[PDB]
Amino acid sequence: DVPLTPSQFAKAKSENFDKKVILSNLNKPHALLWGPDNQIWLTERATGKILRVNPESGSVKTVFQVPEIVNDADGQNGLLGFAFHPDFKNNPYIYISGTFKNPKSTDKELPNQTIIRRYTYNKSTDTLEKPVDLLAGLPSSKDHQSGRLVIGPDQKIYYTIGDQGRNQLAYLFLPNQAQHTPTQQELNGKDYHTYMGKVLRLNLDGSIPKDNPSFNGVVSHIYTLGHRNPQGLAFTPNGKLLQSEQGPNSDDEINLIVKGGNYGWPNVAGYKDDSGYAYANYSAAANKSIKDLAQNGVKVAAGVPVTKESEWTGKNFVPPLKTLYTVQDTYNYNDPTCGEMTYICWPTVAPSSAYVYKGGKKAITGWENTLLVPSLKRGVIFRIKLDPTYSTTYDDAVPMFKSNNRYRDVIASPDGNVLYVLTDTAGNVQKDDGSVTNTLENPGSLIKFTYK
Amino acid sequence: DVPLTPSQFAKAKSENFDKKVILSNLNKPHALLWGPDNQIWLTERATGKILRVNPESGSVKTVFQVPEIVNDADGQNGLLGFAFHPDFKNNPYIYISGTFKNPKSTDKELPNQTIIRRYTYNKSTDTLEKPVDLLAGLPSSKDHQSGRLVIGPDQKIYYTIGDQGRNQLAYLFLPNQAQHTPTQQELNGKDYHTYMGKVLRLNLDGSIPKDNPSFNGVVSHIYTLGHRNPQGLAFTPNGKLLQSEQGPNSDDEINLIVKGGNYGWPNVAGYKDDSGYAYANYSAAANKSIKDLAQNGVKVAAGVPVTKESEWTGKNFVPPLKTLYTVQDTYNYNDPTCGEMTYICWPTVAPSSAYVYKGGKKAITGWENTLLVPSLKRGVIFRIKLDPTYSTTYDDAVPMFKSNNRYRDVIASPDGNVLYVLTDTAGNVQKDDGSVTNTLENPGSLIKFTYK
Ligand SMILES: O=C(O)c1cc(C(=O)O)c(-c2[nH]c(C(=O)O)cc2C(=O)O)c(C(=O)O)n1
Ligand SMILES: O=C(O)c1cc(C(=O)O)c(-c2[nH]c(C(=O)O)cc2C(=O)O)c(C(=O)O)n1
Ligand SMILES: [Ca+2]
Ligand SMILES: [Ca+2]
Ligand SMILES: [Ca+2]
Ligand SMILES: [Ca+2]
Ligand SMILES: [Ca+2]
Ligand SMILES: [Ca+2]
Ligand SMILES: [Li+]
Ligand SMILES: [Li+]
Repeated sequence: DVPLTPSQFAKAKSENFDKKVILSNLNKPHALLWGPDNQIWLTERATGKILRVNPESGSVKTVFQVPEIVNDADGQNGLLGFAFHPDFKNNPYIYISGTFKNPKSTDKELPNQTIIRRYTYNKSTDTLEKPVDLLAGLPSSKDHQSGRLVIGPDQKIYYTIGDQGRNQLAYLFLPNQAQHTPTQQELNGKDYHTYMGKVLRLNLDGSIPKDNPSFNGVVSHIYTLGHRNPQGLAFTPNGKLLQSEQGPNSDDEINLIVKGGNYGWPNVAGYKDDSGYAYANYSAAANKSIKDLAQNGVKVAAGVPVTKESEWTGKNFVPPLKTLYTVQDTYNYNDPTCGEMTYICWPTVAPSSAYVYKGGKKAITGWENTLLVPSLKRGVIFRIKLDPTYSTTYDDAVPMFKSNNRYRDVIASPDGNVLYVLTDTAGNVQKDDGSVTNTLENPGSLIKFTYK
Repeated sequence: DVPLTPSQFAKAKSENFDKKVILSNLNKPHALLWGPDNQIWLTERATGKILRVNPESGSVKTVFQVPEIVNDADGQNGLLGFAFHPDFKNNPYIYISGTFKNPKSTDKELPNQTIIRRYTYNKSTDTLEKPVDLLAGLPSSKDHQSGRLVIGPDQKIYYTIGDQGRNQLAYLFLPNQAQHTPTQQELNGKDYHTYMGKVLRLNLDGSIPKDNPSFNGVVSHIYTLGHRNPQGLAFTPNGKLLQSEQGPNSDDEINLIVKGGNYGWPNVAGYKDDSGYAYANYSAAANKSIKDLAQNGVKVAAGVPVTKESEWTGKNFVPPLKTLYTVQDTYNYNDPTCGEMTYICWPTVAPSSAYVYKGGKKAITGWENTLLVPSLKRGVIFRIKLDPTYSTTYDDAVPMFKSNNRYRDVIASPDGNVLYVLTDTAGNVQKDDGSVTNTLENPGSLIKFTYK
């Protein structure tokens, strides 16, 4: 899609909802879920706390704090995945992922791993216990961790794991592994370094499903590959798997996740269109003193090999359902009209989640078959319509709830007339006038929006 | 997708197949089908003949000649749709569409109508009889008739009817009706003027299915709207409906046809990307002497209103699964290489059909879940892989069978190792070196390609 302008974002104020801030100054609140007890459960990524919030009183209880979660103040690591077992009344399990020290690493510079872990909820003591590591030794870094964890209708865990930030910023010269897949020898050794930029599908005990797709002759936990930072993952009522993903300077994506698909990253951003992005592989640069011009690969410094999207030899490439947004090669990624933090005007929205709106007895008019996609950078939540079979999007991503907030997650109440949203505690967001602020209106908040 | 170069088309010679001409004396052969008698049935668009060819021996019989078919030598009209009833042994019906004079028209700029008609096949005399008009008074013109007629798994007729060529060439100043839908009064009066640029879904008697979608508050025969020239329509084994469509100077499309969808034409070519196309509505130019610069709306003469794709207020807009091809605004539609016909270098392929390859006992390796899309202008048949659920394309459209021929239709044998192709009698095609020829290697032929 074509970017919206600052004025188009500014007017999306959702006057048809009442806003009530339930809590603020949460410590990097990250995921929220409607609990089996009809309370709001949310995670604090930085502290590893799992909080249960009564939405009417805002009363909070720290149900559990995941011990030894590792979080860096300037990082996206910490407590990430969070899901309830779908049959919680008979299987009172919570599944998480998080960043933990990796004792198998003596290197003090990539010191952590990601672990997918199950806890058991004890209703008598109202806490979590009996941890079981389901899958350990997963990559970890400060960037592009993703970590959305959902349980599918097939009773498998689906887990997004980002590309770790390779090929940008602090990890510029590390080779991006989104396209790489494990050999059998690596699987035998539990060497999961290729589990970057993937959607994994795991049995509930963490084992590899025998019916997972094959990539390069090997079935692993990988379900799909070629992702950058896939923070959103949600099943539709008819069993399809929708996803949102953050692109680089362009081409955030809404994807339909299909078994064995290749979502193209880093070779392809968005559509395979050679439009506004090319793959500049800094790990293959002539030397490490080269600078990233940060022009999305369209213009690069000498010495970094660039591959057009159309030059990539890909297999099973799956294009996005929708890009937020796609631009042409003439696009100026250094456009100063937004101010001197030019990225704010980049044709992206930084989607942080993806939520399938299920309606209910108070369903919001017109919202059938919608996907809600919060935006960190634009301070909106997008509503994306699909057809009733969830086979295509209809029309464009409609912005809602414009504010100076980095929206991090969204759910709806069972009745469907109330949305609950998390916001980041700190960061930059685009103001109504298009410029950047790091003054967030509701830092680290749980907000409810009630349809009038 | 990004256009292939002439060199990339030239190399797609399919040396792994043996070519044999079965019939070489056909006049404007248009559709071909594998019939319920395991013979190949094909139509001749201008003569109205329906021929049956024995695939083993190549003997051919004219089964029927549809009387009073109207065809213009400079036109795409004539005998178009052609399908068998799916339970032919018990319901020996053939369904056609064709151009016939409209005695309710009293001028000869648009003197004809399209009629969807059923015939009963008489096996004892090997002919068609008992014509029944199922839907008459449909639009007709010389351009963009489409007319693919298939019977879906739901036992309904699906019929593509193009946009009649409005807003280009001889029909430049007629308002394109692809977005227009009938009022209840028009519909009740059998006024089908809005049945342009549509996929229709009809009951087998021509009536309106009670579960057809609604557009603008009216349930009509329209199933989808917003099409330009949808020449290909084919159901997949799991009941999805794939389509190919000719775009203007760009953005031929492979579409997934979803009930009630709006495929965007003429406001949107391909993706809603504002890239390489804009909608210049010549019918809205006050000055009817204005010239069409034929730069895809990106460059226009003074006096024609232009709407960007992103400026359209659309409902239920469904983007294509694949474009052949999309280019940026900097693209030069007058780039020399094709001579006085710079339009053969246009980033399109002119798809003429869409065929779901079903494999079989001798299925071609790697062709699982492919859609075969013949190209008129490039003299290739594209192979487009989809995932096993036919939810997305995988990778790119792979050209095959490069020759100086305008490929008009394709089917495969039941075992899957033979492809049968029709070629146009006349027209332009791109040569290996990228230039244009109107010397076709196999004018008006039925050809078979057998995997080696
Ligand atoms: O403008 C853009 O494209 C853009 C903007 C942001 C933004 O939010 O400011 C981000 C981002 N996402 C997270 C996150 O926690 O998900 C953190 C950051 C960050 O830059 O600090 C990204 C990206 O990571 O791709 N792209
Ligand atoms: O280069 C392009 O875009 C292009 C090329 C052709 C071509 O075949 O040469 C056509 C076309 N299609 C048919 C048909 O029978 O379907 C007839 C013609 C014609 O030009 O006479 C179209 C189009 O009608 O969009 N576009
Ligand atoms: Ca980004
Ligand atoms: Ca992608
Ligand atoms: Ca791209
Ligand atoms: Ca065309
Ligand atoms: Ca379209
Ligand atoms: Ca377009
Ligand atoms: Li590796
Ligand atoms: Li009308």
